[PDB]
Amino acid sequence: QIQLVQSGPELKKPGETVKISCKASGFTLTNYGMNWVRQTPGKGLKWMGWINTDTGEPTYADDFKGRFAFSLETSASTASLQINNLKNADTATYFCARNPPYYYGTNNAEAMDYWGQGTAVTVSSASTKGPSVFPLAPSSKGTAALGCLVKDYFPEPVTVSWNSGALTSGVHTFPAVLQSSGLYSLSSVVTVPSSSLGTQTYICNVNHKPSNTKVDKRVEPKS
Amino acid sequence: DIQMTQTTSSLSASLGDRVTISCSSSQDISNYLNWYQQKPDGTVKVLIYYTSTLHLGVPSRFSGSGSGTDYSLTISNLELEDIATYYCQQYYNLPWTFGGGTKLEIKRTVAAPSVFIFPPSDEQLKSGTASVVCLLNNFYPREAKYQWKVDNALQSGNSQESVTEQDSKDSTYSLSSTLTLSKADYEKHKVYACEVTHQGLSSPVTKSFNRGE
Repeated sequence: QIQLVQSGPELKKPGETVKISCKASGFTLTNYGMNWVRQTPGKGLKWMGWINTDTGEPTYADDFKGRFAFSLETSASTASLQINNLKNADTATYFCARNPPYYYGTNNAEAMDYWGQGTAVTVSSASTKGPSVFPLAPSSKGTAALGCLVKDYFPEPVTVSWNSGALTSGVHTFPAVLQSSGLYSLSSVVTVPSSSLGTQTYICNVNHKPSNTKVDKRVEPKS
Repeated sequence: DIQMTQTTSSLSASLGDRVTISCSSSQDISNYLNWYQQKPDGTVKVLIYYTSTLHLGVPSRFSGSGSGTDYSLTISNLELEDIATYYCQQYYNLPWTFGGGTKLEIKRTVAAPSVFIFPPSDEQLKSGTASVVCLLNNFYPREAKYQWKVDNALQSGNSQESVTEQDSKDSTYSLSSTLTLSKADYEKHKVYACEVTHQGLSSPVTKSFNRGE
């Protein structure tokens, strides 16, 4: 089966270099072009260039001439993207995608017909920190909302569950927001019956693997 | 560089609908146009190549047509797995260029937000910071507006917001906004309020609290 499997996510500091690999299986790498596509968060797709898989020659789109290098590792059936001198603006997902070589009269699609799953690169000078978890206490004034504010952590992601996963209905866990500190914050809320507030215990379970931080925070009406 | 334009960035539709997505090019591309689908999970596949040829394994409900500078992708009987973002892409010349993408969402009846405000916790305040949270829950359509007021002064620049993706069960959106103050600033004022407007609300909804009550 035709597959392009890319390397996993990377967290880098400005000025560093990253190498993204794209392993071809189920087809002969050397028979197709290989393209690189960038998607910044917010989701525009931008073609960065391609590498001639037969000769090894790379061709860069103009906005990507300088700090980008396409390479082949044929004995590993792998194509690679290296970004040097990373900037915060390089924070994006990078896709590799193959395209059948064009020749007059061909029957193949001249399209990027199989894509890798994408490699997310995050560039930041922030240092790793576990979150503080604060209650969003249900109002004392039907349906009530409560939640947890998971503040000041790096890097993404955190996982939030309620009552160890026994509470899923009415839960909304919001996208993280990047603060000017360089640290992330997110909120998780759930709506419950107002009548349940005096009798049901509500606990948000927060896990931040990069910092080995786990927190079980009970959220209760404030006295 | 040939510019590709998808005039409609967001399109609401119902399951079963016929849905059309337009794409315009800044010059004649002689039908050298491909269509890609990106799922919410981020994975990409080609749907159509050379304006109207279905790629292998793409179901027959997808089709495309056009010429010159005007092109379109059509889904004849929309299904749940088709809720995604569709991009066009020219290959008439280098650099290959993409349109801005058209993200599908499910249509439903208008739903007004339920609004909730949350004071900062005593634990956070001890640390020197106060986060005030306003929740706009389960509304439709996605467009909503809110204003933070502190002792009736409109606050602009000291809050951040985020919005969920469309809910899989009720097709609504939720929004969370966080107002951040220093402890000393938080204690200088009394009334903290979030005021919300939405096409589902016949008049604005204000939720507020008095610090320390």
